[PDB]
Amino acid sequence: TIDIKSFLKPGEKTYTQRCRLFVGNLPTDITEEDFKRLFERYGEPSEVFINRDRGFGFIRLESRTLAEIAKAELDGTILKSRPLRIRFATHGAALTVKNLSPVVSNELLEQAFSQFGPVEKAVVVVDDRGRATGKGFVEFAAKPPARKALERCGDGAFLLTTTPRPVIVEPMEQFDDEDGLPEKLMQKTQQYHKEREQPPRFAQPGTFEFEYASRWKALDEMEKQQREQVDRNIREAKEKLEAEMEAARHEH
Amino acid sequence: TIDIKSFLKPGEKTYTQRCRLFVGNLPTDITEEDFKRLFERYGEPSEVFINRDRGFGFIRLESRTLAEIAKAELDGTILKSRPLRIRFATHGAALTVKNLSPVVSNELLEQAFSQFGPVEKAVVVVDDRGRATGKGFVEFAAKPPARKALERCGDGAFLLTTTPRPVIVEPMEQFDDEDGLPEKLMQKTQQYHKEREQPPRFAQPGTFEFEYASRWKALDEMEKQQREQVDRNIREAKEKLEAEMEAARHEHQLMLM
Repeated sequence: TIDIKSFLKPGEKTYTQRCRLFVGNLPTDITEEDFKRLFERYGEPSEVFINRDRGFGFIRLESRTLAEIAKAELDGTILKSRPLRIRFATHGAALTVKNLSPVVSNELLEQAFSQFGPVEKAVVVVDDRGRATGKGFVEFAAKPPARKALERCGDGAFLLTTTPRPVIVEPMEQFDDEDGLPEKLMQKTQQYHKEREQPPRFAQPGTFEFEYASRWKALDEMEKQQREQVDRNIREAKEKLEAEMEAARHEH
Repeated sequence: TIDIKSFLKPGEKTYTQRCRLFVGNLPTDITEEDFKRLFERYGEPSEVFINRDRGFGFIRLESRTLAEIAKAELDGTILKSRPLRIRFATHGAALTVKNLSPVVSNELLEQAFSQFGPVEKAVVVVDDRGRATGKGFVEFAAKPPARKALERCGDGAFLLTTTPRPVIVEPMEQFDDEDGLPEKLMQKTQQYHKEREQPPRFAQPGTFEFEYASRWKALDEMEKQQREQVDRNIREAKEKLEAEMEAARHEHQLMLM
């Protein structure tokens, strides 16, 4: 048994879109007041929406952790004989930013993206040593500023620094690193059954499997070599352009 | 104010490396009992390590959520006039797995990797549609089983399915999507200052800035074209290998009498 208050993370803004909890399998008689009542224990709600005919509703909570608690506690709970379906409503307004200068901080990224509309969170992604990857993410309070940000940065050249290095803005690709692929959600097809016939094993040298797997390892090596060759060519091209343009900087 | 118990997520293993906290700036007089005492409120710890001379230690809590709570509550707390530094311990035994068949589940990936040693968690990564990406991760309880898995899968061909599609095992690249790049950790060099001179803005068509930024957009387009050319080379090579291996399957089978 334990008590806490304010499960907010340092630097986490309140009532973010990450705290948007979709609610499914609600009774048809559901009122907006009864819907709010269900989540009473998770503090003051926000962005309450209910589709009475469809039996689903959008709610939002103070922090990501309260939304995870509400989901953990309430998912499967029985309301008017039906088990509730509780999940998160996927961040439409999320963006992945690339081609960031190493001097761009979380603060500068937020400052820049705020030109498009209100920013919930902006993060410059760092590696294990704590050095900038050149990638970051920007989450807006609403979808119209994120679309504005996406469209304007795609057509025009958005610069964060003095050097005209344009920022690459793409929608954030949503991936689940928690639930993944459970056996219960996986269909037991005749292909599943044929592929799982042979257990996990090391391919034995000399065998047909080993020969095929050696060829696949060699193909993976060629892919790695070619991809590294592309990374190298991109660097040679950037070094030969910035050596021409800094000279051409004296044309007009 | 709110009450809960067992902040464990569905299918989350207890006391994993994801529950491990690094604790720094501890008093030199710190005893192992006093260290445990500090975290009393977060339930029973499994794993307690303290380096008294260096003023740091490790503690492992039951769930990821309890470790987040302990960190949120205790980071910066004053002990014998010094503020405590509490951070998640970087996972020392996490691996990224690639070239997974679409029929590989979290359970099969765990089952497979457990051959190398105890697995804390194994996840088959899925997209927004809930379809397999072909990528996954495996976190071991300790570094020796992770190294064994890395070495053995690199030299040999580890297969998870009937079809001899080998699994690609690499150390998991550690990236922080929470703290990122704070201004306080960023050095205020001449270059930082020179780069921050001009504010964020749209490059105006016709200008020198726009011409340079258009050339950078064209370089990003060359990267896309080259990477698509690699994808094409790989499809052609895979088609070639498959034909050759159907012929080699017949050869292998016909050798046996």
